[PDB]
Amino acid sequence: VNKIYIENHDLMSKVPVIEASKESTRDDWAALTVVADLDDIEGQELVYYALRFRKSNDGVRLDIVHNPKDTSRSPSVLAQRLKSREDKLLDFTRFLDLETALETGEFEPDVAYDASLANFLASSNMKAGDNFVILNGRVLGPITS
Ligand SMILES: CCCCCCCCCCCCOCCOCCOCCOCCOCCCCCOCCOCCO
Repeated sequence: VNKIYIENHDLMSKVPVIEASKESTRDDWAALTVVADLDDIEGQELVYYALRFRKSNDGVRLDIVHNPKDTSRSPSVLAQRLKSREDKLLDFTRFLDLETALETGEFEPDVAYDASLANFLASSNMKAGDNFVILNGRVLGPITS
């Protein structure tokens, strides 16, 4: 059950995270990962829905894995842009706010991060560009077009 979470600590340590509230209960806890291609509106839309879900459900730990189909730009670039605005993620009220968060910010590519992402996909039998979620170890998707 756990294996997806054990084999990918390096990746999962670097992605944007909204932790479960401290004041939330153990029974309200859930672990939701959204894996989506943030180069495209459909992937962005899925993350936006997940942000809205977390805003209203504060026992949820949400983390976000940018999973582009095209890797000409390092997958770590949008990841770092979003990571740099982690404290703002629950202040978003508008889809445009997420778009804006992804649009600018100069970051060196993280070569090790990119390799950890490729490894995560391979070992999870998913493809670059696929949009999916992991809920308490259950992988659901891909969610097609
Ligand atoms: C096409 C797909 C579109 C996707 C939309 C955007 C993606 C985000 C949406 C994903 C949401 C999926 O999950 C929804 C369910 O979660 C709702 C929030 O609730 C989380 C809580 O879940 C807890 C699960 O329950 C397990 C706890 C069991 C506890 C048992 O307690 C008994 C103890 O009692 C005796 C003790 O004295």
